[PDB]
Amino acid sequence: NFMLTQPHSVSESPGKTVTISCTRSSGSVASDYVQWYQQRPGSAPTTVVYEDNQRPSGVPDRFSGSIDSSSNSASLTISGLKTEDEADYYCQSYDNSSWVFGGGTKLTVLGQPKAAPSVTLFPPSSEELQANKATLVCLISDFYPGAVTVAWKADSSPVKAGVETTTPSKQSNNKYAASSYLSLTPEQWKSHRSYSCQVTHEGSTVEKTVAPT
Amino acid sequence: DKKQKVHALFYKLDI
Amino acid sequence: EVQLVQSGAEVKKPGESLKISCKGSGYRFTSYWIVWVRQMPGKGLEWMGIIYPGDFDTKYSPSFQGQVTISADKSISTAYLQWSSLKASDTAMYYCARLGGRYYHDSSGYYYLDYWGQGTLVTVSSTKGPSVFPLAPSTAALGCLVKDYFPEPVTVSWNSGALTSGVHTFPAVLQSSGLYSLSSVVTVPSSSLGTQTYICNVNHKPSNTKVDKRVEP
Ligand SMILES: *[C@@H]1O[C@H](CO[C@@H]2O[C@@H](C)[C@@H](O)[C@@H](O)[C@@H]2O)[C@@H](O)[C@H](O)[C@H]1NC(C)=O
Repeated sequence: NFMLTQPHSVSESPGKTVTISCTRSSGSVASDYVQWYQQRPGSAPTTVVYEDNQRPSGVPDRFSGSIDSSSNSASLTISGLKTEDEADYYCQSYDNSSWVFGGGTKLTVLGQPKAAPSVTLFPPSSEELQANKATLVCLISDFYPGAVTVAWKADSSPVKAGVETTTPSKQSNNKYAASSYLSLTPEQWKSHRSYSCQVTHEGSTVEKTVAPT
Repeated sequence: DKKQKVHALFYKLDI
Repeated sequence: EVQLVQSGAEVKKPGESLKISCKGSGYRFTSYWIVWVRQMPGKGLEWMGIIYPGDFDTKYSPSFQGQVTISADKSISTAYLQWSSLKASDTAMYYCARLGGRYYHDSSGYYYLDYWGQGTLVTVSSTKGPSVFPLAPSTAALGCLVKDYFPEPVTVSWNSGALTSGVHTFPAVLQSSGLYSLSSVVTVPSSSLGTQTYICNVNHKPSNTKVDKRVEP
C-alpha cells in the first residue's frame, strides 16, 4: 500500500513550460504504470497520459509524461502553456488491483501578477465567550494564484484539532479568498498568551496574531 | 512486467 | 460516436437507498470495463471500483467494499452504482468512465479511460438559524461571525445595504458537525469609528431568522 503525493499548486505564464511531480510514498514508481488526468473546473476529467508516457489520441503533444526512478516520481510536463490548460491535474497508479490517485495539483496559467494574501484575524467576541464558546476567525483575501496553506499556533505550538478551513474561492477581481476558523474553549483562549493564523502563499507566509486582552 | 500487471487487471476476451 | 451519459442530480436524505446510472452508446457495451470515481466537494478523485459488463467481473476499492454495489444491465447498456443506506458523507460528484484501449493479451495491449460520463451530483442532507457575533475593530476592519447554521444560504448586508464598499462576505465553512458558518468583514475609515454606526444584517430564510448586530470597538 502507498500514496501518491503531488504539489498542491503550480503556475506559469502563457507559452512557458510547467512540470508537475507525483511522488510514490512506498514501493518503486516503476513497478506500476502511471496515468495523468486533466480536470477543468466544473468538468469531467480527461486522460492526458497513460502507461507512464503514452499520449492518447486527441491530446496535444504539449502534454508529456515521464518517470524518474531516482526520485521515485512520475512527472507531467505541460509545454507551450495555453490559458485552457488551467485545470487540476491528477496522477494515478495501481496498488494490487486498486487504483490510487494523487491528491491533485492546481495549475494556474498566470493572467495577472502574483498577489500576496491580505489577512485579518479576529479574537473571540465578548458575546461568544459569555456563551461559553470561542472562535478565532482568520480571513484571507486578494491572493493569486488561488492556493494557500493555513497553520494555527497556540503561542508557538501547532494546533491541529478544532481547525476548519475553506477551499479558496474566486473573487470578482479574479483573485481568491479563503477563511480559517479555530474552535476553542474559553479556558484554552485565556490559557495561552496568543494565537496565530499563518497563511503561506507561493512560499511566502503571511501571519496574524491576537491575544486575550 | 507492468504490462503483465495490467493484463492481469484488465484483459478480457468478450464472448 | 461513443458516449457515456449519466443520470441527473440527486437530492436525498440519510438512510435512503439510491441507484444512479451510466448508459453507454456508440459501442459494444459488454466489451469494455466501466470505472466509477467519486469526488467530494472541493476534494480530489477517489477510485470506487470497476466492472466488466461481459461477465460481471467486479472489483472494489478496499475503502468502498461493503459500502456500495456496482452492477450492470447488458440489455440496456447501462452500468449502475448503488447504496443501501446513504450517509451525509456520500455527498459527492460521481463519474463513470470507459476503459478503452487495445484488449490483446500481448505487449501491444493497453488500457486507459478514454471516455467519461458528465457526472452525477448526489447531495445527501432539519433547519437551524445562526448565532451572530460582532467582530469588533481594534483603516479599520470590523465584521460579523455567523455561527452554526443550516442549510444554505445566508445573506449578510451592512447598514441595511447602504454600506457595500469595502465589504467582503466569505463563503461558508461546512463543519464536521455538519453545520455552516461564515463571516463578513468591512474595512472602514478608522477615523469614522466614533462617528458612523455599523450594523450587520443577517438573514437566514430557512429558519425565518433575521438578526441585526451592532458592531462597535
Ligand atoms: C492483493 O489483493 C488481492 C485481492 O484483493 C482483494 O481485491 C481488491 C480489489 C480489494 O477489493 C480488496 O479489498 C480485496 O481483498 C489478493 O488476492 C492478492 O493476494 C493481494 N496481493 C498482495 C501482494 O497482497
